Amino acid sequence: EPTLTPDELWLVMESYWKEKGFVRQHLDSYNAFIDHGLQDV
Repeated sequence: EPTLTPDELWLVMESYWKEKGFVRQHLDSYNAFIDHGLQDV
């Protein structure tokens, strides 16, 4: 079978950055500080 191509793998990786953004590390971790950060101190 024509295994995939080097062209269908573009479309899989294209959906990775239009679902979740590029600034993930700041935004996602800070979101947990508002929910579960303040109550534990």
